[PDB]
Amino acid sequence: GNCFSKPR
Amino acid sequence: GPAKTMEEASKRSYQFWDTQPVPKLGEVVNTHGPVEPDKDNIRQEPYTLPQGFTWDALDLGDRGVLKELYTLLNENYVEDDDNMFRFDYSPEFLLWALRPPGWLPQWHCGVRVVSSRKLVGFISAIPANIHIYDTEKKMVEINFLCVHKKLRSKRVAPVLIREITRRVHLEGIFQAVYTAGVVLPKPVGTCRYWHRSLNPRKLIEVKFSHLSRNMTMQRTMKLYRLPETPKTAGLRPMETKDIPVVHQLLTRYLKQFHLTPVMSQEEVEHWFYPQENIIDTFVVENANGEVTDFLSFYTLPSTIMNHPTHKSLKAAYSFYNVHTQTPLLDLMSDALVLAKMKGFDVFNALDLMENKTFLEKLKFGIGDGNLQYYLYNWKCPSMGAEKVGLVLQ
Ligand SMILES: CC(C)(COP(=O)(O)OP(=O)(O)OC[C@H]1O[C@@H](n2cnc3c(N)ncnc32)[C@H](O)[C@@H]1OP(=O)(O)O)[C@@H](O)C(=O)NCCC(=O)NCCS
Ligand SMILES: *C(=O)CCCCCCCCCCCCC
Ligand SMILES: [Cl-]
Repeated sequence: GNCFSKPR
Repeated sequence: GPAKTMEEASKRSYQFWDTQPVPKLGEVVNTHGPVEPDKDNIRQEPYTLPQGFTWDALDLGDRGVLKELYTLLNENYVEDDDNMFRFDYSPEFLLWALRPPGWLPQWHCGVRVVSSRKLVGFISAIPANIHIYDTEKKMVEINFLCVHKKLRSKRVAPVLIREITRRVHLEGIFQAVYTAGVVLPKPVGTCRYWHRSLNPRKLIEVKFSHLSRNMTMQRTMKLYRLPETPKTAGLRPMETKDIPVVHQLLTRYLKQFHLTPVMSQEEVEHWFYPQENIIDTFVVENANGEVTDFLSFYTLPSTIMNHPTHKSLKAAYSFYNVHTQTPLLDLMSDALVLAKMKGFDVFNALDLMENKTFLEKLKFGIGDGNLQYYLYNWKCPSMGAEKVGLVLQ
């Protein structure tokens, strides 16, 4: 599946 | 427990993946080819599920079945590291991702509770021709592996993987490609997500992004402001007449990467023809009437969990961007403007293909999520992100 990223 | 880092991955044993035809996490891969030969006979019986659960192929043409799948994913699919956001794939998006040309109903592999018929598990495969270094192979792409929260840590996911493998083997296919936010044996490439704020006040309010201590909200607004309309001459939405040239441009552009899709003209139509709130494609038609570039991005919103006011985040995801006459930087700048125009809160892109040439310049910030790329039953050397030329959903 995809992965949910957010700004470091 | 899952491993998001290679450090935490090195200290883990993989009871399931050790049984599978993938390389071990430790080894360096020196060869090219299948891990094991194609199977001459395939198990005819579906794998056994824990008592009280049953397999059920999902006909996504049935609106109510599609809505059950929407709900399973909306409540149980992928979340960020801090359990603040969850993917919210729309029903129409799921139809796009799960019914490309060649899709098979048995490859929409559901798990249901026998008594209540509640959908509690899912995995999918779609066919795809994959170019990996010097080899072109018919493969499947695996996506949407999901186990209901009440059902986790009961080794249901290994059963889902084996059952879809079985159903794919029955069609004579023995390799697959897939991504994951966790480290598994063994990534062929590791990509990093980057994020370009479009509505930075909302992003900061919902804690998707954080205001730096050395920056005010007012400076953050100015830093991310964009023009009102794109700058590229002749940019316009893709139309039916552009399908052949978009196919041609994409095919030629992808040859420079080492992991890419090989799309028929019908697959180009499926993946790029614009569908509102699913997939946007814009072409550059020049002064001679010739299409020389295109940009595309898909729509993937997310649920903001446990928040009283803001309930959803609208995200655009960079898909494929092909430049032959327009600089890639101008192309992506116009993509940002178009996404902002369409109401998106953030524009996401990976560091694959040539994306590193524009990420810092267009004010993307690096994300906390890696996307690992994997191949099943194919040994080959790993590659840098810039040679990965494959985007899934
Ligand atoms: C990911 C998910 C399906 C795993 O199910 P689970 O019940 O927590 O884990 P299980 O008890 O069933 O079994 C774990 C096995 O599956 C593996 N596994 C865990 N997550 C995996 C993933 N995303 N992809 C492939 N294999 C995975 C584990 O590594 C382990 O195998 P191992 O012994 O070799 O290490 C489940 O947590 C889920 O639905 N998460 C939200 C959606 C999601 O993350 N989907 C996958 C995106 S790649
Ligand atoms: C994200 O949803 C991807 C999860 C991938 C799970 C493992 C898939 C392994 C390949 C199975 C199919 C093999 C067919 C030859
Ligand atoms: Cl279907």
